[PDB]
Amino acid sequence: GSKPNYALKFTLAGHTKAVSSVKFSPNGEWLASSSADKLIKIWGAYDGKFEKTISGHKLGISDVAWSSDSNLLVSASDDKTLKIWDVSSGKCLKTLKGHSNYVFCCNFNPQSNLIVSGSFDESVRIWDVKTGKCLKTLPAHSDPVSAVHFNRDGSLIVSSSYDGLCRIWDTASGQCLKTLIDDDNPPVSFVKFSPNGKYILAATLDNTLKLWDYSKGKCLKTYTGHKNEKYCIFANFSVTGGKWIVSGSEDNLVYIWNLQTKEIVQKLQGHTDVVISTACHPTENIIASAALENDKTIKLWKSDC
Ligand SMILES: COC(=O)N(CCCCc1nc(CO)c[nH]1)Cc1ccccc1
Repeated sequence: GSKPNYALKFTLAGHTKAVSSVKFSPNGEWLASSSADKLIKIWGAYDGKFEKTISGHKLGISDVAWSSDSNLLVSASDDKTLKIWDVSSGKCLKTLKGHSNYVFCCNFNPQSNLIVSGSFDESVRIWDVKTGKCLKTLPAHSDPVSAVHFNRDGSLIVSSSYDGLCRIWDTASGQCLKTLIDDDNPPVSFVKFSPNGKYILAATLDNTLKLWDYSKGKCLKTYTGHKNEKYCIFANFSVTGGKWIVSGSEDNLVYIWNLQTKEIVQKLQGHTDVVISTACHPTENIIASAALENDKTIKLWKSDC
């Protein structure tokens, strides 16, 4: 109960370069993986069964995100585009063009009528899904944008940058609501809202995770013990069993913390390169983890708690 007991169930091989992200569909039936090999792969969430490859990007992919109804994906690519995909058909519906450098991060709003993107071009863009047109270009940061995420009602966007800032944006106007983290340094490598939209989980490249109260703009919790000085490693709120914080690490482990106590409650051993990305199953106590170039595999882990 008080600790999870995640154990390896499946290893998913198929990517020929570093995996860049993994995401479970909201309906829980699929895992989507993006890679430097320019491919998206779709896997059975429960049995890790390879479903299909989705291809079309001309260069490597840094991120993929699911629509709310689990019917679409958006990918962010070094080819300076995002692509919206129909998962069923595997077809590119739209190519989102406007970024002037690598597109690093992406997400749909809960309504799934918008996509938010972050680029090496230091901008955040908001896209209309239906038309594939850019609605707003936000001069968000003074260095590459590491993460973008909408809160639970779609009214807010949180961004992070190598400029060391975390900023929250009014979706409707694109105007800045507050700069949460305002330090020269270190680089903010990842941010996302908590499921209730009250808190922001932020990674910094000083081996630190911080849980911020958005309203008060104050740090509540710090999570340490893992290695993170180079890569934009995802972090998750695990909510299906015990309330954990989950992250990859440059020491090739998955770290699990107790959200409240900040104690490490498990380290998952198995990968042979940096764990860049972790995802938590929406219903079951299942973690997916993905590793860089030496490894190029995705691991599915299952816990009783
Ligand atoms: C600093 O850049 C990186 O973290 N990577 C890892 C892959 C992308 C991971 C990623 N996190 C996010 C956080 O929003 C989006 N995408 C790029 C990379 C790929 C392959 C080899 C070396 C570096």
